[PDB]
Amino acid sequence: EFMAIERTLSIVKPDAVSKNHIGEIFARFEKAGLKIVATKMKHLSQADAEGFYAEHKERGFFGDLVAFMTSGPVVVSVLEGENAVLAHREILGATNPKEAAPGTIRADFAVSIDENAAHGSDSVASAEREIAYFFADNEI
Amino acid sequence: EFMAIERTLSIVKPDAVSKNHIGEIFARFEKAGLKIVATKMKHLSQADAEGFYAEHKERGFFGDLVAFMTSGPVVVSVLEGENAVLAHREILGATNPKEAAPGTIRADFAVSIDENAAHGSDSVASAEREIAYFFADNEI
Repeated sequence: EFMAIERTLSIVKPDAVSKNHIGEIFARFEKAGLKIVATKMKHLSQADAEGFYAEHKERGFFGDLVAFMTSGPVVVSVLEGENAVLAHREILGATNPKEAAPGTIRADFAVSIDENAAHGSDSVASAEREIAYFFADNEI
Repeated sequence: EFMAIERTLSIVKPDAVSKNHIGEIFARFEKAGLKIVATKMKHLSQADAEGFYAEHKERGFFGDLVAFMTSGPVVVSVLEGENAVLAHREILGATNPKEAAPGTIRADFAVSIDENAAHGSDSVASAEREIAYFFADNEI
């Protein structure tokens, strides 16, 4: 092979979970060569959401963020493949559905940046943190 | 509504998990009106498999069954919708891929009855048992 095989965290956010887009979104991962090496549907508690987005507790958007990310069940998943992080974010599209490319998850399943269907790790380093927060290594 | 809303257990068996058909299979559930109200990828231990298929421990096929169902990771999921049990089994098709209808999961993702891509509860009563074996009720 050619690119390092990486692991990245996926969260199908509550909007997309309530609109039954899990399989569809999953399929797009799989189609693009990413493998699902862990996954679980979870109802986040406030403490769950806060702890995960701890890095932004002092931020303006934090409160609304936490309320949304706990408004309904999410699916957290670990994807794995060559160049996983960057290639995940390419399937998702820009964080803002307005700015996102055609045929991306953010373009087809999300309307606003407040509720953008999916979370992807933006870095290998954060992917390591973000993955370790939701999954024991045994669980993968 | 018209039919009782039921809950049924889904296992994407290891063949289909290794061939990256989760999203695709999930999508077919969702498309057909079934909602995923719980799910997790799990590597079954022998004791896991045996305990779940306990009803057939004295059967000829049991050993091969257990070895397959523990040969790779599976996804266990709880589906919910009107007439969930019977409508699940309709999307899956006949347990035997040979006898299964076009456009069913067993037809498109499975070759033999030994490795038939997916498990579905065949009854409301078993669905209650099968669901309670893999999921705490909190978890749903």
